[PDB]
Amino acid sequence: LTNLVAEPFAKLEQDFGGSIGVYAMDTGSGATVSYRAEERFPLCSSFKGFLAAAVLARSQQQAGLLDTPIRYGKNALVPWSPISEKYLTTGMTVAELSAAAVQYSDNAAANLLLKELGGPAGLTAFMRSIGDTTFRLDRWQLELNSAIPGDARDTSSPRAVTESLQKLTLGSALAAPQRQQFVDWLKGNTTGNHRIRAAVPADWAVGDKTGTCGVYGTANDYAVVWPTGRAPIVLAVYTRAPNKDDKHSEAVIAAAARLALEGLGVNG
Ligand SMILES: *C(=O)[C@@H](NC(=O)/C(=N/OC)c1csc(N)n1)[C@@H]1N=C(C(=O)O)C(=C)CS1
Repeated sequence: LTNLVAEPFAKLEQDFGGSIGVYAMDTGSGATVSYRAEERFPLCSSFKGFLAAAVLARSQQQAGLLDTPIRYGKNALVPWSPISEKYLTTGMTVAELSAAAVQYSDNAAANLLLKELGGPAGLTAFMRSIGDTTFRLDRWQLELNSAIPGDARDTSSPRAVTESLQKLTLGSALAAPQRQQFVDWLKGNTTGNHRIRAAVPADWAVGDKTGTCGVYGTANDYAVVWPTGRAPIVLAVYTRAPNKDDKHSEAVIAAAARLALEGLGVNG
């Protein structure tokens, strides 16, 4: 049931000038679309979705975790921290930091939460606990975005991303209240309008998390999509390119998502 219908991913990545990795699963039938799906691609900021899931998982044990106030100094602010910079003088709750990391890709919020979780190894440990043996986070922001060709640090594969996203949003990896909170955060993301969402009709529900490393044409998006009247689709689209100064392309991500949905026979 893999790649029942051929789609021109190769032409698309050749036009882009790099490599595109796609996994998409129709959770009703089990049909999948897979292109470079087991290759490693830099996570960039897309690790933050899993980070928020790991926070939610911990909150199942720690009742009051999500409402815990977190105060931070100016030294915690790193570039691209649009929410946390507005609450520097007040602090934010763990839940607010999680929402900011997911929905605005706030970099300082993610670093604060990563520290709370025991760093990159703690997030990696959470991913191992749900059966993901591919994911690895190795560094903190912003160093984790270096996207060096051939470097496995701070990478995963499109397939592992999609499988883990499925477990967390639709499967049993989170308890039901935490699962719906994770879905709600992803649905509220503001940074993905030109990526997977651009391939998804407006009348379908979608949640996603983006990543943009800033170098090596490296950017990504993963999403759960609820077409009306059929089972949800889970998919991941990751890109990279050989030269440091190669630009990423949102349009290539949207185009690859379109091809994935077409390959699954989902009418858009
Ligand atoms: C996650 O990917 C974060 N990306 C960045 O901080 C960088 N963006 O470059 C445009 C970066 C870090 S080091 C370097 N040379 N560049 C945040 N995530 C989002 C997203 O989710 O796409 C952004 C678009 C920018 S900030």
